[PDB]
Amino acid sequence: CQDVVQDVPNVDVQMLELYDRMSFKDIDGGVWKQGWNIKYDPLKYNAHHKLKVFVVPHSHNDPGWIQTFEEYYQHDTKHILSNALRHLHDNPEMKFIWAEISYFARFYHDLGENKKLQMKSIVKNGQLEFVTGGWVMPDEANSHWRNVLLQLTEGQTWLKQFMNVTPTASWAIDPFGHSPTMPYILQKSGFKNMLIQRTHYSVKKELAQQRQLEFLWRQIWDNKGDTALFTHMMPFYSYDIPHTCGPDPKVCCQFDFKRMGSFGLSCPWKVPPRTISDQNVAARSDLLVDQWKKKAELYRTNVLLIPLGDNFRFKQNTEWDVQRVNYERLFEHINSQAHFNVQAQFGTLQEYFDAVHQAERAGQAEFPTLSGDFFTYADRSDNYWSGYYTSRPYHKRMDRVLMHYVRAAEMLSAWHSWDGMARIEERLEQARRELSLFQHHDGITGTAKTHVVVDYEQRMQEALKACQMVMQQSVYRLLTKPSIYSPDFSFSYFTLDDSRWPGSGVEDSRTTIILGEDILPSKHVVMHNTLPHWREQLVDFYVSSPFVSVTDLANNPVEAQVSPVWSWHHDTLTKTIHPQGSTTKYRIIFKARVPPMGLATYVLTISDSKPEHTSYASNLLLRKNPTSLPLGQYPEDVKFGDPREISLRVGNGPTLAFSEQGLLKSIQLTQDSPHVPVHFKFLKYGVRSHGDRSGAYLFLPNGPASPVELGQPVVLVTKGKLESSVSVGLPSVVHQTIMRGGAPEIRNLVDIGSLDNTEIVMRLETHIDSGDIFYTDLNGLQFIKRRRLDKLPLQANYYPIPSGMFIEDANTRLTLLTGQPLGGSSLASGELEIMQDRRLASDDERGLGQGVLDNKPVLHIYRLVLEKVNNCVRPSKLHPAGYLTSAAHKASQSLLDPLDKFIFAENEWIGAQGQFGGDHPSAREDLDVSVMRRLTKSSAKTQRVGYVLHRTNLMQCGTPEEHTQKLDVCHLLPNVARCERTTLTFLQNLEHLDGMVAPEVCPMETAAYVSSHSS
Ligand SMILES: *[C@@H]1O[C@@H](CO)[C@@H](O)[C@H](O)[C@H]1NC(C)=O
Ligand SMILES: OC[C@H]1O[C@H](O)[C@@H](O)[C@@H](O)[C@@H]1O
Ligand SMILES: [Zn+2]
Repeated sequence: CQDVVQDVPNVDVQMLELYDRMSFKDIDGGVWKQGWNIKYDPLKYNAHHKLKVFVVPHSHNDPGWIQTFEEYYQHDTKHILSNALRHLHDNPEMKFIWAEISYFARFYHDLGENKKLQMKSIVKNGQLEFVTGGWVMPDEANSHWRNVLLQLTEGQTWLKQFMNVTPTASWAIDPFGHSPTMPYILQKSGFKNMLIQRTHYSVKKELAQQRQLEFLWRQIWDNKGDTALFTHMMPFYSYDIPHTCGPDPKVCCQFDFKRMGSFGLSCPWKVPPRTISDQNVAARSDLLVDQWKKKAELYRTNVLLIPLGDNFRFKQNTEWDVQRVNYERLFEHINSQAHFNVQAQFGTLQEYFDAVHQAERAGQAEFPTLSGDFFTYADRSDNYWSGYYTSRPYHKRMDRVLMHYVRAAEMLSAWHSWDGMARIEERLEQARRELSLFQHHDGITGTAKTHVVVDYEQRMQEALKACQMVMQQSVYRLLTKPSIYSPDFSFSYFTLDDSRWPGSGVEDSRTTIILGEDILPSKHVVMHNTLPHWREQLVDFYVSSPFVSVTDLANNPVEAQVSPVWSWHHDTLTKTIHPQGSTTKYRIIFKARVPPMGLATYVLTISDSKPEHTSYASNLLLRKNPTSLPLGQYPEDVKFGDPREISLRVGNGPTLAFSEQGLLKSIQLTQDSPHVPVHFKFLKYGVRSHGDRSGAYLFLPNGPASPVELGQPVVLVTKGKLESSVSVGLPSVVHQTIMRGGAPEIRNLVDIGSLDNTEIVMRLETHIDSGDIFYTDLNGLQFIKRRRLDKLPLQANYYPIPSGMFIEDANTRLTLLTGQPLGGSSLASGELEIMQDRRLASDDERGLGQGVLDNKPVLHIYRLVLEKVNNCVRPSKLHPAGYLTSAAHKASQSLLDPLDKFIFAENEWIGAQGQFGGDHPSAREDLDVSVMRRLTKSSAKTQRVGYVLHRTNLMQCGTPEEHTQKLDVCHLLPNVARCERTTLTFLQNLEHLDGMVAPEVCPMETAAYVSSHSS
């Protein structure tokens, strides 16, 4: 294994380093507004050294944006693909590249058999070429790496089966900034080349000047370079035709032949395209070749890429003809005029890359190495695209919930082969596709139109239901005596119980377990643990009585705590936000202990009076002017008091102090230790009253945030043996700090209401001496060092927080982990902040044509980890990466992959078993089984099960490692006949494994394995 901590990679371009040196001045560069007047030596190309030009036709198709997926498919995309089929069929020299497999599968599935055969033939012969081949072209900021892999696999699996092809070149022209998570996954999935477009205009200018637009992109911790993927960054402002032939869009627009009038398009530079004829071809070629040669100066080989397309292009018949015919006239003249020393043709992306590497292999060019990311994107001036890190946060949170449900459903059902009647494969495919779709750069980003957002939500809700069905059928099968097991595959044996989605105050969706001495004395519940190690976690259920005790299936008592069910109401009468307690239901909380990748059964039993092993939380309502809060049968009376500072300690854990406003003030790690100042504060950003307005994409604050005026909020304190909390009703936020004896859990019920042109931020203020340094993660995969740059505006210092962020000094670290992607920063030494929601009245001129006014209540969840780090082995000052501690990593897992909870849905579960997976290896804490998926249907003689194994890297801080078992995924299922290492998509075998044993992977590495079994 490479050491990912101690060796700083030597790269030609390191993006943090580059950022620190670059000036970012937005000067008018001339016709190339953000560059300079490119000059070239006309003698550079000659008879023995021509410029080879590849014109690559394309059509950018959004799986939802202004219209829904189905709306665009009917109105645009089906016609684009129908016309691509006809035109490439009829014109053997024409070429086309296709990215979005969601649309292609939809199209192909509907084709008659004759047309399917024509399609396969134009793919086989190289005319139509798939680039990337993911279900979508995903967002790279907010997306979890697990979902990037999911959508990639979904599209490429379809492509393999039906098209007999696996793309090795990637095309990402529209995501708003770019992540190194992409080459990480792609290089581990057989890719050899990738292309990106949306990077900061200053970065384009800088890399162009050094001819560093093509580079070997390696991971920030990769000293050796085996992660490297050849990357082509496009140089200009857009992927559109005007910004792809060369530096001058006034000229380039004249070679978009769709802009002459009849298609209702034109050139904003006031010079139209003209039909090419024998009388203008020479002057037209003069102009075009001059653009090409200027573009070529920015790169190192004699092979030039010329994208030809735009959004939903190549729709009409006549469009194909007008582009093709005019370009071919230009090619015939240009190629036959020796003095140009050019050979131009239509090409695909792979053709371009193949030729580039041929040039490379002939000693013609050597490429620079690079590490780092390409956030935060600005396309012009101070217009930084940090708004979409937060936009539509409800759906961002939903993404993470569905992420886990898909994993849990695939894992739980993978243990068995299923009859076709069970419709397991069907339900899983549906869920994978809907989650995959949401990865689109207008999905999770929250940059789609309101009705499109609703469509994504509906699609995700159906996916959730599908996952629930598969999960509960799987639990019933895994925990029932086989000779008793009697499935009705449409029946609900268990209902899922999710405490945090949609969340208390968002939706009353949770069922109460209804017990009574005259109705039902007891209820079986089951916990699932998708993680490959033994796990304890507190779990809660609603019950119709506070007199309930908990046992395991050996009938051993389990210590439990009962608390009231509190809901917060903005009372329009009193104008306060205050809690009401249920008089008919209660929360029972207990510690579940569940095997690695396994299940554990418990029983909740009613009694007449207080059970021996159940305790009751005290409650304290802090408020001037209190009124009574009756709690039905709850055995302990609510106390009242004037607002005051409070202090709480659960277990042996930290002691937390709170202000009289109910907000964290300090954390004391142990009995003796200092009360370390850690203050939560809620603030608000506004919008500019003139100049550019914030929208779904852009964050353009009118200065630093101002404190939310809190008034005298109502604070509710609940104190229990197992769990305590402080909740406070703030304007727009019910803020909750929960304690269970380790790092606190934070929950925000965020309802921005009708507060227009407001962004709500949650800030942490400490005295940690972090200076201008902070760390944020990329796609839940890695943590990257950020440096606050005061030479950049506030919105430029905002970064994606897809899963976590931290600050540290020599001695102390504060880490905030999230259960949802949001935007955030550290705008001053000792601070962390993260945006909660934003409501914007105006459009920000990127095509959406609307503000963001469709906010809905969302339960944000976090863990807050204060640690001493003076004993930790950290990377040197010059290393671009950071690493979590064991505790911070476990905290992230608790948010993203909690125990799943199942309530048995009938009165009696006949043949119930107590446990599943007690013999599963409990693997080292840094290792995860990210994916377990059965890859064959029941009729396959040889069964195959695919596993994705990921190892993170945790800091060595002097905690001795616990004894753990080697995890060999190929022996998790019986009767193994083969173990293969594969690409991460499972589509290519890379290594036949001796002894049928799957090795564990190295820190920061990800491997895939497929075990084969005799049926
Ligand atoms: C898939 O493509 C090829 C491998 O590159 C052929 O070897 C193989 O026959 C093909 N499968 C077909 C054409 O059905
Ligand atoms: O301007 C932002 C915008 O870029 C492109 O035009 C699109 O195709 C969209 O997906 C995206 O939202
Ligand atoms: Zn797009």
